[PDB]
Amino acid sequence: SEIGRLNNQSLLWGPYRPNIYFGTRPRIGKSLMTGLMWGKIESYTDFQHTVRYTCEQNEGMKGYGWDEYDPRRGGIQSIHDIQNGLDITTSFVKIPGGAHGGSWAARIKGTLNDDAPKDQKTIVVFYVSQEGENSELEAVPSENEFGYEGDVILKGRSEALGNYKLVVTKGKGVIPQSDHDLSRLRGPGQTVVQSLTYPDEVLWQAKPILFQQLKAGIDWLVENKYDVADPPPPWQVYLLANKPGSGNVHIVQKVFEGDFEFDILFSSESAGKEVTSKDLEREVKQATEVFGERFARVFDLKAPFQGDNYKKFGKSMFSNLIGGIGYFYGHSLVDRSYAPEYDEENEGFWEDAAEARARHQEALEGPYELFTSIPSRPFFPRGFLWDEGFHLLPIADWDIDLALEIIKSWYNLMDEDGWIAREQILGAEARSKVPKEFQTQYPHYANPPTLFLVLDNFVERLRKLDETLSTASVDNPEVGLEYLRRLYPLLRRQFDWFRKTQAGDIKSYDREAYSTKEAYRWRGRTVSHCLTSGLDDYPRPQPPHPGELHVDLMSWVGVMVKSLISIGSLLGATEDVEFYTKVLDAIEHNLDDLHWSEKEGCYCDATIDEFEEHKLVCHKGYISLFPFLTGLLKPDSPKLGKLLALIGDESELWSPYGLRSLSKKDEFYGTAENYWRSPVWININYLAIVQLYNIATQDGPYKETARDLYTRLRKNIVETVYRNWEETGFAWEQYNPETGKGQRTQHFTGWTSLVVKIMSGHH
Ligand SMILES: OC[C@@H]1[C@@H](O)[C@H](O)[C@@H](O)CN1CCCCCCNc1cc(-c2cccnn2)cc(C2CC2)c1
Repeated sequence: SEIGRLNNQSLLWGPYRPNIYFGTRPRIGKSLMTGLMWGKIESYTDFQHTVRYTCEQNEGMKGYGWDEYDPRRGGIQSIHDIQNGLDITTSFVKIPGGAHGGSWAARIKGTLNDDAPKDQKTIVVFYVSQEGENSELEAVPSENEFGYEGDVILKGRSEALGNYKLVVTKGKGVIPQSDHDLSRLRGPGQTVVQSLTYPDEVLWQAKPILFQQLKAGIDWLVENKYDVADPPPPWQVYLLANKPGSGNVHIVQKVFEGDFEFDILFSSESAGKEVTSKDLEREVKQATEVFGERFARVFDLKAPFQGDNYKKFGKSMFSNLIGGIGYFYGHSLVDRSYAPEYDEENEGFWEDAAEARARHQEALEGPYELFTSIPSRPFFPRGFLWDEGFHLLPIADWDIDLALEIIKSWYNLMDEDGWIAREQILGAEARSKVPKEFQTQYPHYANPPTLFLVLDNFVERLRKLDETLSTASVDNPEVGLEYLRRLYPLLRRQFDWFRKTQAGDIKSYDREAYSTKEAYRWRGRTVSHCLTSGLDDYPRPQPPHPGELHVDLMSWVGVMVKSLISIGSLLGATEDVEFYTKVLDAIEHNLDDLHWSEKEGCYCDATIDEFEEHKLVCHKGYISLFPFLTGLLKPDSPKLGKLLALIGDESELWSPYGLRSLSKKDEFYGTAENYWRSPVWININYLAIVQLYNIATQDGPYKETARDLYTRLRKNIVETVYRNWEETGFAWEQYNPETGKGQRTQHFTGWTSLVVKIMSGHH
């Protein structure tokens, strides 16, 4: 409880809006939020096209991301904007104190690059909103006639934050001056503030709100006879009339000519004295020092990646992953019809389920909150369930208490049945980035339970103030156990939910196997896809069939039982632990009985024939390796040995750039959208690397084969992601096994960041 409050207080504030370039919000649904906008202005019509706010990635943006980051302390982001001729730095720092989650400060620095006109005009906006019924926020008016010569102070209060002040400092840089007539009514040019109110639920719509203000300014020009015969300069046409006051929205606008910088200082009143700029500079310097010392300990890169080039790389991949952390809040779109069509018990079920979907019974429910890292700032900045399992593996190394918060956050979404939606789209802001057709979540749709892998890591660590807090759940064995005590029932709920909702059919067919009980089938497959497995278009039995069994799914259930054995034990859930043991033992047998192909030398999914018999359907690739990847096979297993041969075999899976998702010998290799049908994916390569190492560091017949494969695969995977990063500045979603090129999505940090841990080794 004491550790709990110290964690809460520690993690409350951050730049938890990874969907925008730079903004802040605390981990409270309805509260104070800030966000940055900037754009060059060269004409009367360009600013609407140049202005930056929500993250994107196109030819106008060289790249962006976190150089250093730690959600407890803060960090530094670099933004390389080609369109706007600007290299921007955003430094953010947290200053503990008081009773309301502390203070914070940020510095916004813009440096024109060599290509930009030295006299560029850049509009900068700091947009501040506050949601809540009994809360207040007011801009203190300036002394000067038409705007502010120096600092802008907002005073506010709420129940969550108590009293606070938020200051936007004068900053440094040339502020352009207009000789136009308009300057008699609008000033020659200066910082301005508009203070406004809108219904709370739209405050997130910062760009439209700003533009509506800009447009009203222009309408006033037109009305008041400022015209094309003699027009004010663009930057002055686009500078709002100063109108500070009280409201739930405050727009702070500046125009700078040339290079600029300014500070934002949030001062919690319950803390000591207020935050100054000199405080900002010191806390930033200190944060870097600490970041440096922790990285070197937690991620000590081993040969042959000990060099500085690899260090910078690891720092980038890590900082982007942990820097993705957001806080999301709002309603989600869910079909709670539980239409019987979703049971998928008939042949041709996909058409039935489509019919049900076409009823559109989904409705908004919640609100929910989620504190999570994310795969992709520009393209999908939101929680994905099996992704988060991988994200937290390096995060847990860094700060186990952080990882546990995020696990806890995820589990608090689970409904009464044991279901967590695979994709968390929370609130109208998150929804804006997502077509309607893809918002709806389905209570029968699972996703791999990869969060158990993180739990497994914590368990091993448990058995063997920002520095202290990071590791309080391991350094106090009782803290750890209580966490496990409270989560355990939800883990069990999820286990049972898998076995209720994703059950395969043994008893109803000509099917023999050691267990009558253990068989699984992912719900939600279409003719070409199986989105729930995580391996979108990996080839599965055709056509899809209520008789299908999926070897990956059963392996995940294996992962789950094993975790439950260890957690069950620690809590002395004797009766539970006996039941799990029997489940484990049956999965071990049934994987062989239902999924092993002796003819093919690997595991395979299964269906039933035109003639009602169990047929194996083998497509050599990631799926085929699943019992090995999930840690389920004995190190002396002949089956394992056969998979090692498949893994190392260049004509099948082994490319110079890592393991191919699908074999070059498979008929579906490089077909269709070719998503999981040949490319190299880091998440699955990471599981391979870890399992190879496990076998390499243990007595057995495959020790030396495993050592060789581990050595090379680690090399191949790290070097592929490193070369791509070096060339392009990006982590990529997947890598081309023929060319080694990164392809699909950039800014995928994202499980590609697992490469930090691969380099650091010592599993
Ligand atoms: O990592 C999560 C999952 C994993 O769980 C799965 O295992 C894995 O199979 C797929 N990934 C990703 C699945 C995300 C589906 C939604 C993406 N929609 C989207 C794509 C792009 C885009 C632009 C350019 C190039 N390509 N794409 C742009 C937008 C826009 C805001 C405008 C949205």
